[PDB]
Amino acid sequence: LIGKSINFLHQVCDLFTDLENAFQGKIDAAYFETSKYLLDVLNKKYSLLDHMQAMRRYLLLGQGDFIRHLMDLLKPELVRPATTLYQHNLTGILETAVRATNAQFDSPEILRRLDVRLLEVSPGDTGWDVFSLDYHVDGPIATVFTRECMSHYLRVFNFLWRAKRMEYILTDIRKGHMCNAKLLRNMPEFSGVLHQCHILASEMVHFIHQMQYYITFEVLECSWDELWNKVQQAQDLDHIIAAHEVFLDTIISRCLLDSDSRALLNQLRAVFDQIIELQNAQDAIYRAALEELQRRLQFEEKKKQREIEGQWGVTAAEEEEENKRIGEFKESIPKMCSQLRILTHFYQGIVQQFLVLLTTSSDESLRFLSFRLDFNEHYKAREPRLRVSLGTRGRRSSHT
Amino acid sequence: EEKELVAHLRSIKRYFLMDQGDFFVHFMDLAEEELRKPVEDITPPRLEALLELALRMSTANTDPFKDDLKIDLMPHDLITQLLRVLAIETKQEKAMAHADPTELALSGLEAFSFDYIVKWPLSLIINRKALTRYQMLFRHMFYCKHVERQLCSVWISNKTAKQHSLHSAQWFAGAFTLRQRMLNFVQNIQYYMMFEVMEPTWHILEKNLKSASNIDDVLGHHTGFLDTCLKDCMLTNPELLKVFSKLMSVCVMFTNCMQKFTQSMKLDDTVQLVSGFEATINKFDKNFSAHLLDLLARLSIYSTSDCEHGMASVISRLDFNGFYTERLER
Amino acid sequence: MPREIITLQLGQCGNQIGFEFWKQLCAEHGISPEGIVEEFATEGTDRKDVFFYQADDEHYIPRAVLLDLEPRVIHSILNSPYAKLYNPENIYLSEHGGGAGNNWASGFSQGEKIHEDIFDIIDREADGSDSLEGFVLCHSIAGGTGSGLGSYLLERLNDRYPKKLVQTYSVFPNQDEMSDVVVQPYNSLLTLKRLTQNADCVVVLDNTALNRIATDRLHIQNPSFSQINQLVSTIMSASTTTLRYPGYMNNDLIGLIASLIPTPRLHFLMTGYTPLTTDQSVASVRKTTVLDVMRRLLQPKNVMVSTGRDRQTNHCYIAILNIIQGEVDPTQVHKSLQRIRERKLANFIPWGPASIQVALSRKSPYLPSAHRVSGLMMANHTSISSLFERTCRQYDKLRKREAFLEQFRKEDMFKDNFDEMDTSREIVQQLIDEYHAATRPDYISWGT
Amino acid sequence: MPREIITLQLGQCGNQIGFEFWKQLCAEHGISPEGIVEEFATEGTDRKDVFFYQADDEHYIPRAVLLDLEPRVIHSILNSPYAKLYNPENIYLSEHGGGAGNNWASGFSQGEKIHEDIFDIIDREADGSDSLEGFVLCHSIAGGTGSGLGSYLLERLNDRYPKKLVQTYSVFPNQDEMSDVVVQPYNSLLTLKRLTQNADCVVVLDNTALNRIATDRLHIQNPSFSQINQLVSTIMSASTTTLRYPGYMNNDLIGLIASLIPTPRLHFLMTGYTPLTTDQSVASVRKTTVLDVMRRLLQPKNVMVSTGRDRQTNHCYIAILNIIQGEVDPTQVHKSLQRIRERKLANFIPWGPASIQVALSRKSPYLPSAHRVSGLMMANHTSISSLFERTCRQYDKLRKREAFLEQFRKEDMFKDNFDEMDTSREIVQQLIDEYHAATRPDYISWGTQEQENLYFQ
Repeated sequence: LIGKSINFLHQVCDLFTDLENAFQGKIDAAYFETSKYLLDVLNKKYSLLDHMQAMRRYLLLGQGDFIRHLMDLLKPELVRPATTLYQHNLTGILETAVRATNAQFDSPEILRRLDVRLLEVSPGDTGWDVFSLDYHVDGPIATVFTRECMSHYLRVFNFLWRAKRMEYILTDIRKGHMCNAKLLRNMPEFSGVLHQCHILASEMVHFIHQMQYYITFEVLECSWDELWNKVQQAQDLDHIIAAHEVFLDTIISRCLLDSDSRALLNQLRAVFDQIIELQNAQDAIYRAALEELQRRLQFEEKKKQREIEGQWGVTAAEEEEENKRIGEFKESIPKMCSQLRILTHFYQGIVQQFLVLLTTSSDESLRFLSFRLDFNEHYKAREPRLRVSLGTRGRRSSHT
Repeated sequence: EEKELVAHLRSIKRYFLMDQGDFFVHFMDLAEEELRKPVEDITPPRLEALLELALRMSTANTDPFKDDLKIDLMPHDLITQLLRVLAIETKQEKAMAHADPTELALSGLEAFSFDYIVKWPLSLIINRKALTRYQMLFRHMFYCKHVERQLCSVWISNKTAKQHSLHSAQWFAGAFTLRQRMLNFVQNIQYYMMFEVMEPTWHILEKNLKSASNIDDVLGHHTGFLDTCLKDCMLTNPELLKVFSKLMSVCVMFTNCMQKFTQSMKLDDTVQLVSGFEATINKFDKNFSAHLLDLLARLSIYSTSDCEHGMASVISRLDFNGFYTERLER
Repeated sequence: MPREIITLQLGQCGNQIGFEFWKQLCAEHGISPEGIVEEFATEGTDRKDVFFYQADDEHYIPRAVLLDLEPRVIHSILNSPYAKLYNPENIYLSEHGGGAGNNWASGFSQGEKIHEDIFDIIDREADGSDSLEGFVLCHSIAGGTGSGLGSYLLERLNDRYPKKLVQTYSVFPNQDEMSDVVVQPYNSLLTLKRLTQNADCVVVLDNTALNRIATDRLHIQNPSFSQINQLVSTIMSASTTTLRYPGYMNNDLIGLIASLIPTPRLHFLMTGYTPLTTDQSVASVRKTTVLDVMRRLLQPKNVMVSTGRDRQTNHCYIAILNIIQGEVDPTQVHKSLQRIRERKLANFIPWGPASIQVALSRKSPYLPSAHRVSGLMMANHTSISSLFERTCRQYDKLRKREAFLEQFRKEDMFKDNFDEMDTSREIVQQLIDEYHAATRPDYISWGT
Repeated sequence: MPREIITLQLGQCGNQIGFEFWKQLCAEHGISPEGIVEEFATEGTDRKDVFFYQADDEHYIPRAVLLDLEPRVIHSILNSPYAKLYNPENIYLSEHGGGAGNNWASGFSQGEKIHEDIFDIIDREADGSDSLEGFVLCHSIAGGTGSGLGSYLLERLNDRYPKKLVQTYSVFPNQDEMSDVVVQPYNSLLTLKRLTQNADCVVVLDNTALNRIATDRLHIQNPSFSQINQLVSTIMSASTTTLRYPGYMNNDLIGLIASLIPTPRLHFLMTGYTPLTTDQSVASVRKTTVLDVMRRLLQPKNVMVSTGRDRQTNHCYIAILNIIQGEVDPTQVHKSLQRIRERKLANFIPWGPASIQVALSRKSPYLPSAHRVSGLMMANHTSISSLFERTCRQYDKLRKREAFLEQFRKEDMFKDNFDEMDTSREIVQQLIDEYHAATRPDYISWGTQEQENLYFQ
């Protein structure tokens, strides 16, 4: 162990009576001292704790304001086909969100390591499928933040970013619907379409935001804090490496980024995709409702203005066209409401099945995702697994 | 020091030996709602959470090993749990370990017991047999407290009868007396558990742990402590424990009948329903009194054999008005 | 959760007694007069929620309601150290400030006028209580305000929690002394009526008995009204200890009174305490023995109920529970039982199961015990009927004379007649008769 | 980019409440009263950009517009330590200093008179925001100026930012204190109207519950209006903490209100907080148990919202967003919401997935918390309409009696008729119907005139 620690420092940072024991304790003491010195050298030369803090802030979503701002800025961009995304442009958007959020207050050495990575852009891909945070690990810190650990951190970052992007898309849809209700107050027949869009977007936002909360806090943030504490408590470089690897594996498993949670990750991704579909449908419905409301408001304003000018407020041809437009708007509003209800029901079914899988998942973060997705027990009413998991295990351990 | 034997023993006394009587009262008050459910519908984890919350809100929080103390919901009733504990030292231990949980729907209040997590080397002393005996004693005392709580519930329902005219409350009088007899039985069982079982067993455990000379001596002292706690909680005598469990069940049925009769009297055919409920409560009270009288008779025999004035004082505590003395003699 | 007790304070005397009771409960639970838990109260084994409610996440407020028909007492409470103990919404002061004029009926009418405030207080205390058992009303029976308002409070507690047990420590007026309050016998009857109808167990606190205990046991030659109120608070504490100090048994008020109250009508309890000491007499830690405790508790001079020495009637306890704390020798207990039997110092009920429940608890570090070993007895004893029967007879004697009714005729409840006084006297007589029956095997048929 | 929130300060009382809210937000984010980040405020983990905008790389300026018809409060703000936090160009004070005379219509006319300055401030704050979420209107419902000006600000924010979320902190009047403002019900009705029609989320803070808590818990015989208003501001802050304190979820105002506002019309939210403690009661560390906490939370004396007993609507939760402040584990918040569901403290829509969203955020190290554990619930519950419906009915009762209308008749909005009061009552009725619809599967059609006409028959 001593020689291994020395090699890591170099490359990365009674004898007459009982000969067998006379040097054993001395060898062990020298080993301990050498390993501690190697770990201290690795820390001082490779800024292992600073790299771990950068990983926590970016790849573990510890800089929650930064992740929020990135997702909010990406929502109008990430809805576009990824084939139109420029990696330089995505990095610039990330930098702009940093400058617009508390991420600007991070140290330049940390902020320079937090970046936007664009995956290979395919047609039809959204930003949620290709956006990830990354954390570059090198030198002695790369012994703790191994390529596997860095891949797990990037997986958690991308998952949280996609979920937050979908949440913010649905929140923008619902915000548009709610705000336009004030505009559409003069078009009450269209108000219901906006409300349906708001409801569907609210369900999708709730699902995506609960998944993101579980991944970023219960898995990513907690595992990052555990990694940092273990590294600060590490006695040798190998102990730091093992503790960071275990932390990264725990984060991957609870964020569903490990190999064993791959089915859970796929189900969560399908839930996120259905949430994004619901968000997009709600945004389209709300856009149509707001356009109809604006046309009705403009028509009413023109009528009032012509009446004030002493002209016949609307011509019989213009009045018939206005009545036809209002009729078509009212007939589309029940149709928009039905479409939004269908989208909401599909999304809710997918979310319920994802929550059931999460509640049955071995990862605790997935059970917390299920509990958040069913905080009012809507999914728990729909997914039996969320009701059973908390009830079933506590009864068995009380019988011994 | 390393295995915190004294801290574990104090935690076990607070939780498993019911030395922290306020903790057990709080836990049963919290868990009573769950205990009203059928045993199959009772969530053991909810009773465990209520136990841990009573422990943290009571002086059991002062035990440094209290966080190693866990709540265990016994799969069997107090009589069956006691019989299993009595079988532990017998060749029937394997049969009682494999014994199916007692089909009698134990209330969560009556099924509630503590377990204690012992680290090595103290796990040599707090063996599985000692933990099982502590769990049996805990379950027995918890069942007594459940019966007390049921009698108290009947009493609360009967308090409204004081506003009714004597003539209108007459049919409640039998139910009120049955509830009173059930409450007296449950309270005397609790008094036994508290002043003859819990406090003496905790003091014996602490003294034996203080007098241990070696880890095998510590194991012997812990086993003696557990056996004393089981014996004084009536868990070592299967006939006494069976009689106590039957008496508590009859008391609970009497209390429910009395509560129904007092509710009808408060509402007041209602008088006829109240009188029928009172008669049923009186019959349950009779059965409970019979089992209590058999227990008292056995206690009297034991006090008479050894000339132990202490046991006569215990009997005088349990039978201060002599109600159970004549029934035991009968 | 603890079995919370709501304290109803009626009139000047009742409010003083309630304030001293809440002070004593706070001292036993280590609650400051401001509602803050004292640093010395490290024994978290006490049930503070029994006597205090949480007003907010940090402030514990005593469950006390201050009700008066005269503003002087309410202002004195709000000017007392306990001003922050009581919920300000639980303080009802009559705008007219005229009091009840020492008229029970006027006090009752004022209670009716303050009904809303009192029941709001009771509901607020119940909602602040996780497992509210019921209300305990502390009042004096000799005045006008404390009696009528106390009966009103008892009625409203019965109305709001009709399925919950209500135990009361109801101090009945002394019937052998000529009260300067000519309507006191009516007031005493109304208080005994309310204890009979709305309480499940009534501990009778005879101010004559309090004075006797102060003289013979506390060595107080002239017990002050404050000392009488503190004796009444001590009696209430002893009767409520099983509700306020949770243990293995008797953890709820209904559980406590169930063993004591065989029938709903035979709910008149007598109390006894030993050793009884005045606050000034803390100096001498008397080595009180179990025999001395039991004898003084059974002695009418030390009993907080003044029963006459009837030589013809074997007055008896329906049930007694003694919680004894401290060093007790089994041989001393045996000698005590021998001496008690030889002297026949206690008669027990013949008609039902009764026993001494024993819960072992640590003592409060915050409450100084004047005795190395102390014990409280709560008992239902037929000798309390002698107080209630005498109060009823005095009530009938006053009502038949229309004595002091002119002060009551000022209030609407008594403007046309005094029928409420006669009904109160009849209820107190029925309570006395039922309590006396509970000493006899025929208590099963009492009230038939 | 962060979701910026524009603060609209209306009238004397509303502007004072807004100023104190901005002071509290600055303290929680470590912003000095002048808008400069303190040298000690090195923990850049707070989201100042939610409620404040940066004027330069170092100076954070509140996105606040101060509008009053009486100069006293605006001058007191400009004479306060927070004078430099607000843009001086965003402070409109009526030269006459006379206020609105406790007339809602006068307050609305004053808002119309200060329309240009307020909307210029809001537009300037929005343009400095890369992804502005919306405007937050701070006003009082009891006065004259703050209610009308607040309604005007809400209307103009809805008109200008039709795709942006609008959250409101709407202070409901204290019902236990006799208000000297006899026309307060008209102001309250107009404010509830504007929150229902032009806000996307309204956290209702009923001053009556604050007064009840002050009486029972603070031992205050006569709770002043100021203490109730400060409790209401604390409740609004706790409900908005997840927007103002970024975390894993609900880190933006649009994200915060999306989970809280199920339908665009059913945007009337009720709040609950536990444990509630007064700042003064820090002295006694109560060993509160989980059972005691849960029991106190269900007590109306400890709930920071006084919801009326609506007898007509089977109120249910439309949507719930939980803003948790302090050390909060998202899994613990989720378990808490789950436990709330088990107790059925909120009924959710049956036609789609709905839940209490839980965001875990770190607490500010600079703000001492009097409570070891605190939590805010924001919920949209139709029973909150009972406060707004009652305010509307009282407004109609005053207008039909022309009570205190002489102050309103001075303003053009009420010179000829009281149509603004009737429109406020109609908007509150539509809000009630939509909130009732949001309890129903038909919430997809909530706020459509056919449902308002079907719930009013």
